[PDB]
Amino acid sequence: MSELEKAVVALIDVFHQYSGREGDKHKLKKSELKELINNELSHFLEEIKEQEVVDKVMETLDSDGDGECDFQEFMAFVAMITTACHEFFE
Amino acid sequence: SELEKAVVALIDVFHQYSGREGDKHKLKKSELKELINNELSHFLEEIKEQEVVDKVMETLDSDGDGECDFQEFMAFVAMITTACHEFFE
Ligand SMILES: *c1c2c(OC)c(OC)ccc2c2ccc3cc4c(cc3c2[n+]1C)OCO4
Ligand SMILES: [Ca+2]
Ligand SMILES: [Ca+2]
Ligand SMILES: [Ca+2]
Ligand SMILES: [Ca+2]
Repeated sequence: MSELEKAVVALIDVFHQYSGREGDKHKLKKSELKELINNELSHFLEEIKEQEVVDKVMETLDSDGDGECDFQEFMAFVAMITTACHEFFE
Repeated sequence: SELEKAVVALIDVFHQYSGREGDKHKLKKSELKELINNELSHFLEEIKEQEVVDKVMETLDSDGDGECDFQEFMAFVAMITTACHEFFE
C-alpha cells in the first residue's frame, strides 16, 4: 500500500484496538478515549491526568450524545488535529 | 506511534499533490486525479475519464471554489475510512 493507504488503514486499526477493550466493542468509552490519547497521541496532545479533562474531551467529541466516541466521531477528532497541523505548516 | 504517523502521512500526501500546480495549498482537478490514481489505487477504481474527475470534484468541493482544500480532503479520507469500518460491522 501507499503511505496514504497505510494511513487510512491505521486509523481504522487504532480505533478498533482501543474501542474493543471494554463495553461496546465499536465505541470508545472515557477510559478508552483517555488511553488512546495518552499512548498514541503523546506528541500532539498533553497527557490527560484529570477526570475533568477526559470529561471535557469526551463532551467535545460526542456529537450524538451517548457518552462514548464512535468511529465517525473519532474521524471528526482526527480531522481537527490534522487540519490544525496542516494550517500551521502550510 | 502508528496514529501519529497516519496524521503526518495525511498532511504530507495532501501537501505533495496540492503543491504541484497553481495554489500550492489546494488540489485542482489534475492534482486530485493523480492523488487518487497513484495513492488510493487499492481502494478506489482508477479514474480514466474527465467526466469522473469532474463528478468527484463536484462531490468533494463543499465551498465551490473549484478545488479541494485540506478540510475537503479530510472529509474525503473520512468517507473512505468510515466506509471501510462500516464494512466490518
Ligand atoms: C479499509 C481497508 C482496510 O482497512 C482496515 C484494509 O486493511 C488491510 C484493507 C482493505 C480495506 C479496504 C478495501 C477496499 C475498499 C474499497 C473501498 C473503500 C475502502 C476500502 C477499504 N478501506 C480503506 O472505500 C470505497 O471503496
Ligand atoms: Ca469500548
Ligand atoms: Ca457518541
Ligand atoms: Ca495545487
Ligand atoms: Ca474547495
